Amino acid sequence: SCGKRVVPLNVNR
Amino acid sequence: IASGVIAPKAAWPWQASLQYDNIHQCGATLISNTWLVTAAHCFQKYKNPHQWTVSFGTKINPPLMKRNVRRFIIHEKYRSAAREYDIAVVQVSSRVTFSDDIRQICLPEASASFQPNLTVHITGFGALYYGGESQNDLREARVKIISDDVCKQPQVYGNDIKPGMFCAGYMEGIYDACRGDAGGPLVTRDLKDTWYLIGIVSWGDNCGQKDKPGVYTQVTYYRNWIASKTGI
Ligand SMILES: *[C@@H]1O[C@H](CO)[C@@H](O)[C@H](O)[C@H]1NC(C)=O
Repeated sequence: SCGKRVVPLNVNR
Repeated sequence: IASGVIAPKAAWPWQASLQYDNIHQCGATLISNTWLVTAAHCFQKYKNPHQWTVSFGTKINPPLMKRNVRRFIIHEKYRSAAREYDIAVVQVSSRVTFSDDIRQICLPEASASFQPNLTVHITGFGALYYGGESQNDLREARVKIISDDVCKQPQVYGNDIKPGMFCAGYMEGIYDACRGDAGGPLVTRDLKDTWYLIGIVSWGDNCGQKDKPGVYTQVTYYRNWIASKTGI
């Protein structure tokens, strides 16, 4: 794997 | 990053800091367990591989998996007096181990295309405004790719935009790369949730000013170079 992030782009407010 | 927001833990795990004598000079980004990609102008003055170090994560001053530079390779055609060919690679003397915080990014195939109103991200521990100081905390910004035609206006940058360069930011400014961000990543995510290296922070007039976006080295243009030098 390459280019995977484990934290979302869609963040809690 | 101009008007840059603090990046979360593990948001950009390919992001790296390049230090010369333990001072931050430049960003890089991971492509293998040993190799990173950055700019050639980072080694304009500081030419000793052995005084460069690399660290990861969201934070310089408490450093993550700091590593020693085995060597660096600058583009044959780069010349400190000009802005073209601004790319380099960096190999670390000890392989690093991939965590949630530290992972390799993908590189695009040499002929990938990126529609020029595309939303892209940009990150670095550089300055928050022109002439400001580097931060110990990694920052991000959402900018947009910009047409070469727009960019090559004489009002904007004109004939200084050469092959292997592209622009990204906003014509209204505000969000931009700044000093300390060079060699660091400009990325996008495909619809399969996979991130890709499109640009390398290179240059620009001031930071975050109307009609002065960042200029990036175009990875796809240097994609074969990178391969010849890294086997990635
Ligand atoms: C994309 O957004 C810009 C905003 O400055 C707009 O001017 C432009 O017309 C849009 N698309 C293109 C590239 O024509």
